[PDB]
Amino acid sequence: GSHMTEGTIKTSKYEIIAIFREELRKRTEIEIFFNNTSIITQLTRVDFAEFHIQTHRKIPSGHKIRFLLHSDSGKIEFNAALTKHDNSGVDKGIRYAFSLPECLQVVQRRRDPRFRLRHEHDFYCRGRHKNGENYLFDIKDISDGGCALMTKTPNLKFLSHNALLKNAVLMLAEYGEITIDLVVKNVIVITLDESESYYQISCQFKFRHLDDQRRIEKILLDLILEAKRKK
Repeated sequence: GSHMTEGTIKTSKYEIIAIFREELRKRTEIEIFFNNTSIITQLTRVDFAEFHIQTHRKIPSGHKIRFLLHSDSGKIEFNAALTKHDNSGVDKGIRYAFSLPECLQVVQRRRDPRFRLRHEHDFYCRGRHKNGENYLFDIKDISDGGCALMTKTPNLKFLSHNALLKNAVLMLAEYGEITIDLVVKNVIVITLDESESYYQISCQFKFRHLDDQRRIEKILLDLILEAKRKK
C-alpha cells in the first residue's frame, strides 16, 4: 500500500494474525453464525495457525462456520473450519479451535446470513420422498445458503431434524430449475385464526455441485436489485 485508504480484502498470513491478535486484546466481540442461531463472545486465544473461542453451545463440525468480527475499523467477514474441540476446564465451557482464515473481508454493513430474501415470485420445490411419494412446497423466502419451504400437508415422517431431501428440484420460474439436496434444519407450524395451519420448513442447501451455488447467488442478486426498481 502507498495511500492511506486500505484494501478491504486481506490475504496476508501475517496481517491476518496481526489483525486477530489486536482484536483479541481489545475484547472485540465476535459473532458466530450457524443455522438460525447466533452467539456473541470474544476471542479466547490466537496462535499462528488457529484462533480460539469458548462456549457451552455446540457448534457443528465438518464445514466452515460464518463469522463476523465487530472491530472499530468495521465488520471483518471470514469463514473458518472447526479443527478441534474439548472441555475448557471451565464448568461446561467448550473450547473451539478454528483454523485461521486465509482471507478476511472488511465491510461496513451488517450481513446476517440467517436472514433470507422474501421474493415476490411464485417459486416451488418438487421432488420424491425416499418412499417414492411426491411432495410439493412453496418457496417462501430464499438465500444463497438455504430457503424456507411451506405447505399445508407435509409428510412429517420425512421431515425430521437434519432429514435429507436429495435431488429436490427448485422450480424457480423464469430463472429455470435447479436440482439440489436439502437438509431440514427445523420445522414449525404457523396457525392463522377458519383455523388454517401452515408448516414452515427451513432447509439448508446441500449442493450437488458448486456451479449451482454461483447461479443461486446471481438469481439472488437479480432479486435484491429487482426489489429496488419496484420502489
